[PDB]
Amino acid sequence: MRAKWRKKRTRRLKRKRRKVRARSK
Amino acid sequence: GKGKPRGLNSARKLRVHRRNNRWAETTYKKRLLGTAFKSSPFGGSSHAKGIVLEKIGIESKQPNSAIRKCVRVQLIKNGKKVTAFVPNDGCLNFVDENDEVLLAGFGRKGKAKGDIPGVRFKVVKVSGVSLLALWKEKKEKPRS
Amino acid sequence: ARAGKVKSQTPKVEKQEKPKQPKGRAYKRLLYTRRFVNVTLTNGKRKMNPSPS
Amino acid sequence: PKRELIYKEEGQEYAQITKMLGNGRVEASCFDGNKRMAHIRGKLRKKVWMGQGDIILVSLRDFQDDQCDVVHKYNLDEARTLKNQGELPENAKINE
Amino acid sequence: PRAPRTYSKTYSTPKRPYESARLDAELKLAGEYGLKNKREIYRISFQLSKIRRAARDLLTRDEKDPKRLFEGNALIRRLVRIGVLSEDKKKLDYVLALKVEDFLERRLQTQVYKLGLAKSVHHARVLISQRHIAVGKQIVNIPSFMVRLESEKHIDFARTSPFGGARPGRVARKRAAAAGGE
Amino acid sequence: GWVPVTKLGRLVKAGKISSIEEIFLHSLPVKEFQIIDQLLPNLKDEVMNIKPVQKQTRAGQRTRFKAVVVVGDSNGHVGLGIKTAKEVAGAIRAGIIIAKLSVIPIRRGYWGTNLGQPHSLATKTSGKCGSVSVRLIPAPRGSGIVASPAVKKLMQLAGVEDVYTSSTGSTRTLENTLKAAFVAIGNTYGFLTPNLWEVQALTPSPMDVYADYATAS
RNA sequence: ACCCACUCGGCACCUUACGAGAAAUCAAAGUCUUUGGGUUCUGGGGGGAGUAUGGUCGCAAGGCUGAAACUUAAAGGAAUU
RNA sequence: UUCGGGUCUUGUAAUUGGAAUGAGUACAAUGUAAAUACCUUAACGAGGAACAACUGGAGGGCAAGUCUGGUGCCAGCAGCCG
Ligand SMILES: [Mg+2]
Ligand SMILES: [Mg+2]
Ligand SMILES: [Mg+2]
Ligand SMILES: [Mg+2]
Ligand SMILES: [Mg+2]
Ligand SMILES: [Mg+2]
Ligand SMILES: [Mg+2]
Repeated sequence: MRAKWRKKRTRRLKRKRRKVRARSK
Repeated sequence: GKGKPRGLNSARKLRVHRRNNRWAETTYKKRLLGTAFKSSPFGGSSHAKGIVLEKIGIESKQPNSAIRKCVRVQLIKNGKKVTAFVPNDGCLNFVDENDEVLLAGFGRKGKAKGDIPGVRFKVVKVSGVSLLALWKEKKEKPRS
Repeated sequence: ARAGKVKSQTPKVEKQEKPKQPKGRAYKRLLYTRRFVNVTLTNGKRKMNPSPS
Repeated sequence: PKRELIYKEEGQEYAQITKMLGNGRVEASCFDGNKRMAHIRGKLRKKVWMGQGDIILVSLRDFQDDQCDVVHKYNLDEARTLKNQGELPENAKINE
Repeated sequence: PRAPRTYSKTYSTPKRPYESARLDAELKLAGEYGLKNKREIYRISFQLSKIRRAARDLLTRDEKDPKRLFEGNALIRRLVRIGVLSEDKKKLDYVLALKVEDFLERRLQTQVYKLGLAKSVHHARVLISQRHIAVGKQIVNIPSFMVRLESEKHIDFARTSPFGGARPGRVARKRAAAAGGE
Repeated sequence: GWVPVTKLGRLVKAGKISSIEEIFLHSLPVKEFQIIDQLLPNLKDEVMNIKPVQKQTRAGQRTRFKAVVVVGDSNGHVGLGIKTAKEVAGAIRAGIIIAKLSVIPIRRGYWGTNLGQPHSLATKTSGKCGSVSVRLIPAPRGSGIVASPAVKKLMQLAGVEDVYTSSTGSTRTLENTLKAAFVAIGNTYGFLTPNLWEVQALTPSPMDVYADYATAS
């Protein structure tokens, strides 16, 4: 996997995580 | 040149900088964070006694192939569960379920030995008597 | 049982009752004699434990 | 030139492959009652290739029962022969 | 809470265990002087090293400087007394050139051998252990005793034991007894 | 026997050059190994190691054996020879010859007070080859060679009695280390020390005094 | 405006290194085991991970800061046939 | 001239021989507050089966075997490479 793609994936994951956190709040 | 300050009154900078750098040295970090006490199944100790849950054969890593004969132990001091390798050819049939066992480290300072994956500990003594002694037939296992 | 099979298999051969080695200073003396006094059968590269075959 | 069929000994069992797991592991439905996580032991990683619903001679691990060794493999004819001899409960169907 | 007793480790192991040449040398040395262990050799080496440390330190200080003049001189004197340095070499510079052989060639072992009384080193050692051999009418049990040069004139058998003329004892006596009523 | 190419060799054969000292002085190129033999009769040859050295071909791989040889007496003369051949014995032999050809002088000296007969090196000398830097330091009498066994052997051959070492870099690649050591040893001459300040004669070379004895006519 | 010669400052380049360097190469990447002109920042095997967490700055995307458990005998660099 | 005496030195044999001894025991006398033990000693106390040295290793690193059986990618070993 390209590093850039990995980074992108991570970012995507983090968005979801953020959303989850917001929901929890 | 040279990245460091040199001046006769620098001292403090040299000290603080050195301190900062020290944290990249893994052993030092371990010592200072105290990961030997907080993490690690042995509480920063050379040996630990545990009670045998079950006997588990573990398949070795590559180039090699052989079922290794390890034991799932729960330590007395904290209650943490660990895998422990039982050395020598017989020896696995000296252990049995619900038996008190003395475990040492493997000899890699926390790291796994050889080809046995996820195993960090030896078995030294079963029910108060040395495994080696049993193996050589110098003493007998005094039941459980 | 999977475990400890090889040992079980092996023929129980007993140790030969030998003349005892002279332990201590005597042993050292013996060693010295074997090596630097006698200098017995030297190939150039001087061997310690040669195979009998 | 022909090969021979070898019967099970004490500590051994007739098994059938249920599914292909991976990493050199096979889920084996043993003709005993238990469906075990049969780890392929060294010798059969090399050349003796597995199928999908094939008959395998499994060596049972004495101390741990859910994990077991795989020793020998049989084709279809061999399986049929075994069935005839009454070694297997009759459901061994190999035609792939 | 009583005042602590001082110990000192008197030998030092080699920094590299299986240096083959070194090992062979050690073995040779042992053979020469009937040494029970490599430990004895190590002890000697340690002793030598201590001396060397002193000497080097002294050298590092200016010559004709008090400390050097004193301590170094004392060391030299000691060496001469023990008989390791020769009268030609009362120098402090020569102290560095000593080497292990000179200490081993000064044990109550080797000395005993070299004055007669023995027939080989092993025999001498045995005699020493066996409470034969006295220095100044004092029975010495110790093989590695370091003969003090002026006392080297006095090494003889004991007034006790046979060899130096007393009651035969043990085996000879038994034999005599056997002979007696037969 | 021997028949010499090169003038120097011829001279040596004649007996017009008595010692290698002259050669050293006039930096004359020794190109026949027999000269060395003639002039230094007492050379001990130490083989340091033999290692496989491989080349990939379309069919298999060509393996050759690298022989590393140190040569010397105990009077300030050392040679170092590296040779690769397919036969091992042959390689060794060639290496020996190479070492002989190389042979260099050493500036043996005292640590402090020139009591009698030099034991150490005269100066702190370094040699660098590859990554390996071998620092050699003048040691006090009766401290021995303090070196990695390879270097130690070389030192022994040279005739240095007492020396400290500080080998740094990847010393495990032994050949490089050896080379570095050799370089360091060489460096001992070529250091301008206050006991060498004063200007001397500049003698005519043995290649010029006996020019007529040179060349076969 | 050219032409020649010199001269400071600049963007570079060419050939040699007697110096460096693991080498590719480098007039600095030189004046370093013959080690010290002055200084700021950064790294200490590979993964886990620029992740978890806590700050803080952003409307948001994100940024700056930044672990450990555990895992592993290599990941890498320059050159070679 | 073929030996060989072996005049001189060495190692090896369940060959064999007188010597020496403390490890033990133990009268005593020391020691000691009283005792132990030491140091000193009358008496017993060495010949291989005893009065028996173990602990780890023998691919490399690293001293030491490509000896003999067994095992056959299993049992296991291996700090690392294996
Ligand atoms: Mg007596
Ligand atoms: Mg890291
Ligand atoms: Mg590359
Ligand atoms: Mg043993
Ligand atoms: Mg072993
Ligand atoms: Mg063995
Ligand atoms: Mg070896």
